[PDB]
Formats: sequence, structure tokens, C-alpha cells
Amino acid sequence: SYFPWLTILVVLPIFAGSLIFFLPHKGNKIVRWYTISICLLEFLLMTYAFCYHFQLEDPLIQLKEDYKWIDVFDFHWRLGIDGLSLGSILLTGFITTLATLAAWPITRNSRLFYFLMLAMYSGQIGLFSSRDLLLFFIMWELELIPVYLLLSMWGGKRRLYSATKFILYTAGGSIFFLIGVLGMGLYGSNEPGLDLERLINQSYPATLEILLYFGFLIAYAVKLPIIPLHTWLPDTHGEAHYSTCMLLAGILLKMGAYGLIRINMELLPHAHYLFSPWLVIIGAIQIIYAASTSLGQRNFKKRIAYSSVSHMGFIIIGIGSITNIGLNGAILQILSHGFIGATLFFLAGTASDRMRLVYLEELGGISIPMPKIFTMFSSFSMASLALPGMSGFVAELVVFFGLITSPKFLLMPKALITFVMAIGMILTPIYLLSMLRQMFYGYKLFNVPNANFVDSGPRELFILICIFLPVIGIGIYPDFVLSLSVDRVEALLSNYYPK
Amino acid sequence: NQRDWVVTKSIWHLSDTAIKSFYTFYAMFTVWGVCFFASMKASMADPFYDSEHYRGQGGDGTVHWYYDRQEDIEATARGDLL
Amino acid sequence: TVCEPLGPDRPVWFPGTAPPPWLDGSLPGDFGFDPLGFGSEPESLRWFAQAELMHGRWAMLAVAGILIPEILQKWGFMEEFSWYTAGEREYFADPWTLFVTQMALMGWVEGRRWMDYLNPGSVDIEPRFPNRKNPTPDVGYPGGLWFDWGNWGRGSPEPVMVLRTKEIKNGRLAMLAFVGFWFQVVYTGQGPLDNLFAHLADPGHCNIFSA
Amino acid sequence: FAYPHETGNTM
Amino acid sequence: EHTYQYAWVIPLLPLPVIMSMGFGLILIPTATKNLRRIWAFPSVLLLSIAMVFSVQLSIQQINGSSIYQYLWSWTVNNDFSLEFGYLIDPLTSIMLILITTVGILVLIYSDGYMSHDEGYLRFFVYISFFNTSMLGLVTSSNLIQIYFFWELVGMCSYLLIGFWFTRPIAASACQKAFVTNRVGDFGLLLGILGFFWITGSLEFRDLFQIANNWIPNNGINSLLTTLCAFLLFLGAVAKSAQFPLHVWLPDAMEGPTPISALIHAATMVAAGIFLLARLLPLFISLPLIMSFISLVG
Amino acid sequence: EPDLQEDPIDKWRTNGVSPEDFVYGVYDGHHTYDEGQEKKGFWEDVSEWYQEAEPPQGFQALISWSFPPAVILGMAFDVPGEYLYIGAAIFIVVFCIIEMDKPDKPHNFEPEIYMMERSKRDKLIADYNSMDIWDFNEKYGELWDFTVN
Amino acid sequence: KIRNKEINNGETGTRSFVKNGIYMADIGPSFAAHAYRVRSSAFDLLALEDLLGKEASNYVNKYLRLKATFIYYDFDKLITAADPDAKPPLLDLANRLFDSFEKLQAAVTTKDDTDIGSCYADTKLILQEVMTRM
Ligand code: CLA
Ligand SMILES: CC(/C=C/C=C(C)/C=C/[C@@]12O[C@]1(C)C[C@@H](O)CC2(C)C)=C\C=C\C=C(C)\C=C\C=C(C)\C=C\[C@@]12O[C@]1(C)C[C@@H](O)CC2(C)C
Ligand SMILES: CC1=C[C@H](O)CC(C)(C)[C@H]1/C=C/C(C)=C/C=C/C(C)=C/C=C/C=C(C)/C=C/C=C(C)/C=C/C1=C(C)C[C@H](O)CC1(C)C
Ligand SMILES: CC1=C(/C=C/C(C)=C/C=C\C(C)=C\C=C\C=C(C)\C=C\C=C(C)\C=C\C2=C(C)CCCC2(C)C)C(C)(C)CCC1
Repeated sequence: SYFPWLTILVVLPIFAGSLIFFLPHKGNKIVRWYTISICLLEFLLMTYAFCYHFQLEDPLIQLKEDYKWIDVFDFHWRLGIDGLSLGSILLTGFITTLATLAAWPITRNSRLFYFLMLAMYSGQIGLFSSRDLLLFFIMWELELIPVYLLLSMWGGKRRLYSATKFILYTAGGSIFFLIGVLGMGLYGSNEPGLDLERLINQSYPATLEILLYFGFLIAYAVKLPIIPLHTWLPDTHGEAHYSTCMLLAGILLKMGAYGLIRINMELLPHAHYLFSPWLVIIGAIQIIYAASTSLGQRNFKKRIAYSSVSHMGFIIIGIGSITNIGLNGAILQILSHGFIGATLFFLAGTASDRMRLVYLEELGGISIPMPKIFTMFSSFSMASLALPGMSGFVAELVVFFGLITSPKFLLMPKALITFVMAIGMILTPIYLLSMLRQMFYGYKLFNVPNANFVDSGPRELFILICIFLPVIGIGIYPDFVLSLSVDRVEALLSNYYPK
Repeated sequence: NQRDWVVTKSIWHLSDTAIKSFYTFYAMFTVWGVCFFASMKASMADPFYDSEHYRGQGGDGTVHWYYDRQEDIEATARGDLL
Repeated sequence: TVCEPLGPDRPVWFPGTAPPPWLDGSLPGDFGFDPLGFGSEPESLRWFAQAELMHGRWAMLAVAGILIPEILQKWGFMEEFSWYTAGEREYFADPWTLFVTQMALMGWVEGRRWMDYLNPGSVDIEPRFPNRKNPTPDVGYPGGLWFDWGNWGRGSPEPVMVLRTKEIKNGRLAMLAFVGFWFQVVYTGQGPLDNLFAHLADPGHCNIFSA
Repeated sequence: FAYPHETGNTM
Repeated sequence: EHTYQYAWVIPLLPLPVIMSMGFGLILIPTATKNLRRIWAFPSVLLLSIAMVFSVQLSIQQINGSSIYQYLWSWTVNNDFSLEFGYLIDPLTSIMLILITTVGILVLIYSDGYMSHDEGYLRFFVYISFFNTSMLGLVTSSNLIQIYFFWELVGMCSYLLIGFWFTRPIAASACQKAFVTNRVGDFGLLLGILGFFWITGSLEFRDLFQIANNWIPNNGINSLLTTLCAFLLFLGAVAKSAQFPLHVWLPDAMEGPTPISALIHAATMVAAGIFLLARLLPLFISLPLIMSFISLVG
Repeated sequence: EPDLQEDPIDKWRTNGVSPEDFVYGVYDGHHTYDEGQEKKGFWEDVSEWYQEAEPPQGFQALISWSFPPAVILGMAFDVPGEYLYIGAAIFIVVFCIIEMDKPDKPHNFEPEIYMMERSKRDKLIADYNSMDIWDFNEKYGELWDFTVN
Repeated sequence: KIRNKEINNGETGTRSFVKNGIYMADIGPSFAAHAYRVRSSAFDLLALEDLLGKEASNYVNKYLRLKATFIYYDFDKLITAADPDAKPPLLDLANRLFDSFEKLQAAVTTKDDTDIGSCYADTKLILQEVMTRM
């Protein structure tokens, strides 16, 4: 147990990828295998740590440890896994391994690329496993350069504008986060202060709770797209290589929700309990606004980006409406979206690069040359339609149940908000099938020449199937992601004071 | 059990029970540790990413290489010099 | 119609033996096994072929009617007890009324079929709207969408002789199964599944030689 | 000059 | 008879073929599409068993019995549980016979019909999947678990409407034939959540009792219990073809004829009428809805 | 490079990119009333389709085929987990060092180096695959030096 | 954030297994809409030890709490709405039940095998009687 796992689990990828540099061997071949082996080793170590070294029955922290790092402003190597973290950690390992696999036929650089992939890997796990607030911030901003390089080196026509908007926007958003760090770091620094575990008992005065709450909420709304702060997403998604975009719109977005769950609802209750209803309202109007603007777009990559935007309203409404299941249904939702959005962007980037046409009007009948892409695309479109069976349904269902049985509401908005939320089910197929019909159905020209038109080979097909099967497995019996008993203590603080 | 509800319009009675995977939620994740078998379906041949009808390997390379036009204008200048 | 003459196309039921010359192998299910040479003359041959087909089909139906209800008793909802003792089961009517009705209707049908055998094509049921030409016959395989509505006995799903081979082989096997079930009930006092499970538990001893 | 003859033996 | 604790195999009976073809239809597309007609047999047989397992399940009900139901908890988390399971009441056996008979017949008619076509195996897979979903819907204990199958038969009908997926009309009719019953299931889900909040339960044995007798006085919910039920009625309308939502059936008839005969006697009538007939115990306390139903009819 | 221009702008929601269903130049002649019956069986069709990858060749197949029937049996006659996660561990290493020690093919390298004058053959095949660290042909400085015969 | 109106089930150190934060819809004050939900909830804790009686009883203490909080609250709402005479014995019944629940929860929290069943026998015997005194 004291043999450190999380330290290894964080310093393995970047270290074992630093050997790609100073290795003159080839152009592209050996690096792919040397990276996929490291990724598989890391994932196996992750699942070994989870299986026989975790309990699911105690809401404390597990596998924790700490050291002394800078010691002036108390900032340690404090690190520990917990219930909320575990799901996102496993999902990150899984989807990033599969993204690195999907990045197989890249020979442009193929040495900086896989190393940057491993760096983003290590950074994501570092954030998701953090236990010291300043270290959480460090892991947050560590990934900001690798993603910029992956954008500006590979992907899309207008890569530059997208990349620079994304980097400037995210770096600016993190400023309010650093403001909150400086705010609650100096608040009695003799009491540990920078130990995210020992902050549960902090009793801050009024008019300061609100400022720290907002300093974190602004940064989160920057990372996790909230309506007035979403303009950056369509550009940095419609221009990214599908290999990047898989992990980008499947993990990096969910950090904005994991942080909001971990440092807002757990640390600043009376700063969050007096601000939950507006969060709920914003999420409710987002669910419909994102879809109503998705239907308007004309290049299917941006349409997929907006569909990813829309489902981020269920997470919001689950963070508000303070219940056990409303918070708990949010986690299942971030998992069942990290699957679906990632797979949909992979399919969009794989259909494209075969047709070299981005505007959804000229896409002929692609069903005739390549059937398997059509099948695995319609399947995940159905998944994104919140169709039952697949995991896109039970998440939204539990979100509804959390809102309905919420205690901080009395039947007036508890129904109108449910109504405006259910309009999403009428609205989403209108823009998903409108793409499925223009780009796949109909009989285009006699596209008989089997050139620049080949169905998915073994690698892409296996990736699709191996991401698909978890969706069914979770949607049939969801309780494979309800191994969360921290909410029974996470929603314990809030539940009696005023109002 | 087998409670027997005498409802006011029909002839019901029911029987229910509670079940849940005890801890095999570990064993199913261990079995889904079959992603370590993602190596036989990767060493297989690539469909066309290695085909002769492909050169350029970025995410916009083959699509937006598309500046042999500049080289062609330069070749025009050279032919005019000839 | 495909022939299976001697050679590798003719896997002899008795390896290293030349089959009887008048056993060509046209009839699916043939392996050159007639040491008694009853099929010596062709009229007897076709008569015995018809008898074999009829026995096979009736035996299939009989063994299904034995097997399925007994297992649906053992584990399924309804408990159909000993089939051999179902012959004397008590119903609304007496067994002799059942017997005479069976005999009347089956005499009607089998007599029409008998006349079809004696006079092929002269007794057939195959309507003819204008301009659509009907199929012929091969007695033992009436054809037309009365007994072949799936269009299986003609071509597409399998070359004919192969499917007829499947039928005759399964029919011989079902005949063996019926005589086995009956003989067991003569000796033992249970159903087929009961003997089966008793043999499964104690294969080494629970057999005919158990007593 | 053709005619609407009967359909197959399965419908 | 005790032939109930084994009846749950009815909605799952054809499934062991579907997954054993789709895999072949995805992994090995040029082999399963060469066992073309043979694939008809393992399906038309399996579903057939269901039928003979239903008459014996229905004859019992004719002879006089008591209905059963089985509930299993498929979620035990913090604060609230979720159940699944089925029930066998007269109406269940009625619609069971009515679905399995027309199913086993249209399967053979399809084997006759779609014999020159190309998507033989895919067509059979779609038919069997729609069949095993409908067989599931009709035998279902609590509301949430009938909603789980409602949208499944909706998606099946969608995939079947735009079957040939290449006639530029069959590509414009499937979308409408999906969005209409999508509005329907939207109303269904809103009504389900409304009744859940009002009564606190999900299953019929408790809903019929609570909603009818015990409920507070005009704390405004009276307007809600008048409204919410209208949404369930709207869903049952939209799955069928009544006045406000009927624009999907005439053009939905564009699909192949056997499907046009299975989505006009098997699902069009069942998912529409059956739900209203089962929820009738609720609507007797709402004369307004008793009149509005007759009016829209 | 000519890239002819465009024309009277089309419906924003053009129903299906297709020929309008008037000149749909056969109804039922494009999808249904089409099939016959030719050939080719089942098994000689399956074991002629698993070999359009040469997926493994030799030993690299034995350790890849006998692994699943050893990690499905593992969840029976149970063995501790440590044994089960070093089994999969030593697999992912052995299978890797055999892959990266296979020969190289022209499609593997850079685009600017993929298109030679068909001297790529004796520049890469039997030239790259016959040395370890020589960098006599280090032409990855692209200005078209080409540094070869 | 919810109070009780008949303080006799709270034993010394008035508290219990209860897990606050569970939504219980309004049913109206009556000795017919509480003696019914109490039944149809006390029916579940019979079906509890059917499958999840053995085999890693780490969810039993996650469902007993739930489906016994319903009983704990509805039984108070009931014992209020009753005539003076039937209140003493109904209260006595209440006392023996909501003590056996605490005993069962405390015993199952220890992750035993036979102690769990031996204790569950008593709450079954008493809880099969609750479905009759209604
Ligand atoms: C398909 C053929 C078949 C099969 C699988 C069985 C199977 C069985 N018989 Mg059986 N039997 C058969 C035919 C068959 N019999 C025939 C034709 C007769 C009439 C002589 C009998 C008479 C008989 C009696 C009297 C008894 C059994 C019993 C049994 C059971 C215990 C085994 C034993 O001691 O008997 C061994 C069976 C024999 C020696 C019969 C020999 C005849 C068969 C055909 C042997 C040939 C093997 C076959 C052709 C090859 C396999 C074909 C296929 C299954 C793969 C067992 C389930 C006993 C029982 O009730 O179980 C407790 C018992 O007391 N059998
Ligand atoms: C095995 C058999 C005949 C076998 C003959 C053979 C092998 C002959 C072989 C040979 O000739 C050849 C090939 C070649 C020669 O050189 C060598 C020999 C060896 C001489 C007939 C079985 C024949 C079997 C038959 C006819 C089955 C009849 C079914 C009946 C009676 C139905 C009964 C029931 O309906 C009731 C009565 C009541 C229900 O409750 C129960 C059920 C069972 C449903
Ligand atoms: C002995 C013994 C002993 C121990 O105890 C145990 C054991 C081992 C189990 C046993 C054994 C047994 C056996 C061997 C059996 C066999 C059977 C068979 C073969 C049957 C068949 C059977 C067979 C069968 C039914 C078949 C049937 C068929 C049919 C109806 C068909 C019909 C048809 C036709 C005509 C045509 C149309 O258009 C369609 C169709 C629909 C296609
Ligand atoms: C289901 C069942 C079964 C069976 C059944 C059967 C076996 C039936 C048979 C059979 C039948 C069912 C029969 C019937 C027959 C007959 C008929 C069908 C007849 C007809 C007739 C006619 C048509 C006639 C006509 C005429 C006249 C009258 C006038 C003059 C002239 C002429 C001749 C034309 C089994 C196995 C047992 C068991 C279980 C149940």
C-alpha cells in the first residue's frame, strides 16, 4: 500500500515518453509500438490499482501520500484518489489509450507527436488524482502547451486561428482560478490551507465566499462550455485532428465538471447553495440553445461540436438541484458522453479525409461504397439521441430524477424547467438525422471506383467496437458506474442550514 | 415474498426480489482488461492508409497540400526564361 | 437429379467392398447396403423407397411427440407424464370413436396418395391461373406451394439430393430412436430423458447391464 | 404483350 | 399453472439469433450474406416457440386464474431504487397472441417477397429485432420499463421505414416518422415524471391505488393531475395515428410491403391502444379526459 | 489547378444529395430486383478472408491466439490477480518487441521521402534494413539533397 | 431538514439508522394512505434477504436504510392519526421494530455471514407481523 501507486501512475507516461527523444531509430515505425506499449502498461497498472486496492465502501481518500516541495507557500506533492476521481481516471486512461491508437498513421513528425500525447496523458491523470490545490492548478495548466502544439501542427484548414483563440481563451479563464487560489491560500495559512482534504471545516466570512466561488466558477465555465463562454469550442473542435479531438472533447471538457464538483460543492457550500438555481436555469436554457444553434450549422464537424455542447447541460443541472442522484447522475453522464462524443468525432474525422468535402450539402450517398462506417455511425447517432438501451439514456433519466426529487425547489420551476429540458428530446433528432440523411442516404453518382473510398479496416473497426461495447454494457445495467458512496458524504454538509 | 394484493378492479398478486452483482464489478473490469488484446487487431494490414493512392499523412496534408499552384507559377516563370 | 456411382463419390458403407451393381446410388441416402438384395428389381426398389420415406417422416413426428412433452414436463411448466401410458389416457370421447375417425380421414388421404403413386400427376392439387406454368412431381415430393411453400425442395437453398439425403438419414435415425424408446419402456419404466439422466449420473454402471 | 401471372409459391 | 417463472424467456426468445447475425453482418459481411435463405429458418422457428408458449399462457387465463408479476431491483444506490420485470394479465396475453401470430406469418411472407432483393439478412435482423422489442413492451411491470421499450419500437419503426435507404423519398419519410413519435414519447416521459412526483411510485399496483383515492386537495396539483395525464394520452395518440399527429403513417407506408403490414397491425395499433387500455384505471377519475379521448377518436 | 467555377446556388436543405426522384434511373433496379446466385461456399470463404492481413505469421500468432483461452479460463479455477496481471503484462511486451523488429515498408516514412524516382527501393529496402546506426543517408533536412546513387 | 411529531421511536440519544434527504411524496393525513405505504415498503425488506442475504452484503446496508426510513417516517405520520385506544399497542409494536432495525444494521455493518441471518430472522418474524396489524 505504501508502495506509491498514484506517484507512479502520474510520472510513468511523461517519463517513459521522454525516451522518445534521444532515440535515432527510424521515421515512424518503432515509435508507434513503443508508445502503445507504454499506454497499455499504464492502463493495466491503473486497473490493477483500482481492483485489489480500493474499497467502494468508505468516503475517505485512498492511496494518499505527500512530501515537501516549495515549503514557503505550503505546497506539497499531496496526491490521492477518491470516489469521484476514480471514474474519470479510468475513463481518461481508456479513451487516451484508444486515441493514441487512433493516431496510428501519422508520419509527419511522429516523434514530437507521441511524446506530446504522453504528456497530455500524464497531465490529465495528474489533475484527476490531485489532492493539493496548487498542485491541482499546476496539473490544470500543464497541458495547455501540448494541446496548442497538437492543434497548430496537425489538423484542419484554419488551424492557426482556432489554436490561438483556444490558448488565449483558456489561459485567460485560468486567471480567476489563480485568483481563487491566492484568495483561499492566504486565509489562515497556518491552518494547512493548501491541503484539499483539510479544507472541509473552513468557515469563511460572508462577501468572501461569493468572490472565491465566482473566481472558480468563471474558470470552470471557461473550461466546461457554459452559454456566454462557449464561443471558443466550435473553432477548436472543427479544426482539430480527430485523434486530438477524441481526448479533447471527451476528457478535457469533463475537467471543468470534476473541478466544479470537487472544490465548489465540497468546500464552499453556502457560496454554492445560494447560487444553484441560476446554474440550473443556465443549464436548462443551454440544453435547447446549443441544439437550436447546432441545427443551423452546415459543416458536420461543427454540428458534432455543438451536439457535444448540448449534453453539457445535463451535467450542470445535475450539479445544481442538490440531491444524491442529481450529483451522481452527472458522473454517469460525463462517462457516457466521454464515450459518445469521442467516438462521434472519430467517426466524423474518419469519414472525412476520405471525401475531402466539409459542407454537408455535397455529401452524396456514401452508404454504397462503405457500409460499416454507415452502420457504426448510425449506431452512435442513436446513442446520442438518448435512445434507451445505450448509455445515453440512463444518464439523462437519473438527471431528471435528481431534479424532480430536489429539496431546494417547490413545484413552480421544478416543472417548467423539466418541460424546457424535455424539449431537448424533440429538438436533438431534428439536427442529427438531418445530417444522417444528407450525408449518407440518397444515391449519388455511380461511385463504383474503389479508390479514395474504402470501408474501415481492422484497426478503426476494432476501435469503434471496443468503444461501443461499454456503451451497451452500461446502458443495460447501470450500476457499473454507480460505485459512488462519496455523495452520501458529499451532499451531507449542505443538507440543513437555512432557506 | 409473494404478497397477494386484492385490487379494487382485478385479481392481482405479485412476487419480487432484490439482486445486484456482489463485487464482480471488479471481475468484469478485469475481463474488459482485454484491451491488452488491442495488439493483434493493430498489426493487421491497414485498409488504405498504406495504399499507393495515398501520400501525405497529416490531418490536412493530402487535402490542403494544394500549393503546387505556386510551384507551377514558378515553372511558368522558368519556361518564360527559356 | 444427380447420380452417385462407384468411386470416391461412393463412400461404401463397408470399406473395401464393391457395392451391389443394382445399387446405383441415385436415391439420396444410399451407401450400397443391401446384402439381402431386396432391391433387386426396380419396381420393388421404388416401392421400398416410398415405404422408407413414409416411415422416416412418421417416425420423425412420433419421436418429436415423445421427446418434447416429456422434457417440458421435467423442467417446463406443464407436466406431461409418461407418454407410453398416455395411450390409455382418458379424454372426452372413447378410444374407438377416435380410432374410426382417424381411420376414415387417413383412409381418404392415403387413398388419394395411393392413387397418385399408382398414377402420377393424375391426382394433384396445384391451381393454375392463366399464363403461369405449374411444376410437375417426383412422387414423394409433391411440389407446388401446398407442401413446399418455402420453395426449398427446388434448387436455391440446397442441391436437391443433398437435402433429401439429410431427410432420409434423419429419418433412419428417428426410426432407431422410436424403436429404442419403445423397447426401453418394455424393459424400464421411465421416459427417455429419465434413462438419459440416469446414464449421465452413472455412466460406468447405470446401463442395461445394471441388473 | 405479357400477362400478370401468379406470384411465387411462398406468398 | 406455475408456467410463469419461466415466461420471462418470451421477449428474449429470438435474441440469440439477432446478435449471431449482426456480428456476422459486420465482421464477416461476405459469408453470412451467402447463407441467405438458410438464415430464415433459425428465426421463424424460434419466434414460433414463443407463440406456442403464449397460447398455453393465455388458455390458462381463459380458464380463470390470477395475474402474476415479477419485480427485480436493478439499482440500489443512495436514496431510491429502480425496478424491472413484467406481468401477465388478460390484455398481455391478448396482445401477445396478436403480435406473435402476425410476426410468424409475415416472416414467411417476407421470405417469399424479399427473395430477389439484396438486404435479405439485414431485413430479417430488423424484423426479428422489432419483434423481440414489441414482445418486450407488452409484458412490462412499471412505467419506466415500458418507456424503455416504447422508444425501442420507435427506433425499429424508423430503421424499417427508410429501409432501402436509397430511394430519395424513403430517406425523407423516415425522418418525419421518427420525429412524430419522438414528440409522442416526449409527452409520455413528461406525463410519467408528473405522475411520479404526484404519487411517489412507478408501478401500477401502487399508482392505481394512490392516484385514485389518496391525494391532497387543491394544492394546485389538481391542475397538474389534469394536465399530466393529457401528456400520456398525447403519447398514446402519437404512437397511433390520430388527428393532431397522423402525418407520418401515409408517407411511412413508403417502406416495403411486409413492413407496411407489420407497422399497421402489430405496432401501430398496439403501442397506441394497449397503453391507454392498460392505464384506463387512472382516467376514470378525470371525466375531462374521458370526453377528450372520445372527441379525438 | 483549373478548378472551374460554380452555378445557380442550390437549396440549402437539398433533400438528399442525389438525382431528384424523377430521373432516378431505375426504381427497384438499383437495390432490390437484382440478385442471382453464383458460388463460393462458407469455410473456404472465411479462411480466405482472415488472411488478407497476414495478421500474425509465426510465433507472434501462438502468443496471440492461445492468450484469450487463457484469460477467459482465468475467471475459473481461480488464480490470484497478481498472476493474472503479470500474464497480460509480459504479453504486451513480448508482442511489442516482435512487431518493432519487423521490416519497414515505403508507406511508413515521410511524405516528402515517399515520392522518390523509384530509387526509393535501393535507398530503403536492403539499404535501411541492413544497418543499425550509420546516418550516411541522413537526408531528413529537406531541401532535396537526395544524397544517394 | 425534517421533523417528527410523535417522539417515542427515538430511543436514548434520539436518532436512528435514518438517512435524511429522501423524497416522500405527499399522501394526505389518513390511517389508510400510511398503513398502505408502510405495508408495501415493509414488503420489500422481506424480499431483501432473498439474493442479497449473503454474497458480499455491502449493499444491504445501502438499501435497508432506504426502505426503512420510509417506515420510520410513515409510521409516525400514522401513529399520530389514530384514536387514543389503539395508540399504546401500536407504539409498543413500533418500539420493537425500530430497535430490531438498528440491531440489524449494526450487525450487518460488521460483514458477518451467520450473525446477519440470525438477526434477520427476528426482523422477519416481527416484520411479517407488521403486514397484518395494518
Ligand atoms: C439412437 C439409439 C439409441 C440411443 C442413443 C440409446 C440410449 C440409451 N438406451 Mg437404448 N435402445 C436402442 C437405441 C438407443 N438407445 C434400441 C434400438 C433398443 C432396442 C434393442 C434399445 C433398448 C434399450 C433398453 C432395453 C435399455 C436402453 C437404455 C438406454 C440408456 C442407457 C444405455 C444403455 O444401457 O442402453 C444401451 C442401449 C443399447 C445396447 C441398444 C442398442 C441399440 C443402439 C442403436 C446401439 C447403436 C448405437 C448407435 C447406432 C450409435 C449412436 C447414434 C447416435 C446416438 C449418435 C441410454 C439413454 C436403458 C435405459 O432405459 O436407461 C436406463 C435400458 O434398459 N436401451
Ligand atoms: C426401424 C424401422 C425399420 C428398420 C428396417 C431396417 C433397418 C432394415 C434394414 C435392411 O433392409 C435393409 C436396409 C437392407 C437389407 O439388406 C438388410 C436389412 C437390415 C434387412 C422402422 C421403424 C418404424 C417406426 C415407426 C413406423 C414409427 C411409428 C410411430 C408411431 C406408431 C407413433 C406412435 C405415437 O402416436 C402414438 C401411438 C401415441 C403417442 O403418445 C406416442 C407416439 C410415439 C407419438
Ligand atoms: C434414442 C435416445 C435415447 C436417449 O434416452 C436420449 C436420446 C439420445 C436423445 C434419444 C435419441 C433420440 C433421437 C436419435 C432422436 C432423433 C430424432 C429425429 C432425427 C427427428 C427428426 C425430426 C425431423 C423433423 C421434425 C422435420 C420436420 C420437417 C418439417 C415439418 C418440414 C416442413 C416443411 C415442408 C415439408 C415444406 C414447407 O414448405 C416448409 C417446411 C416447414 C420446411
Ligand atoms: C394437430 C395434432 C395432431 C394431428 C392432426 C392430424 C393427424 C390431422 C390429420 C388429418 C386430417 C385433418 C384429415 C382430414 C382429412 C379429410 C379431408 C381434408 C377431406 C376432404 C374431402 C373433400 C374435399 C371431399 C369433397 C367431395 C365431396 C364431399 C362431394 C363429392 C366430391 C368430392 C369428393 C370432391 C398430432 C399428430 C396428432 C397430435 C397433436 C395434435
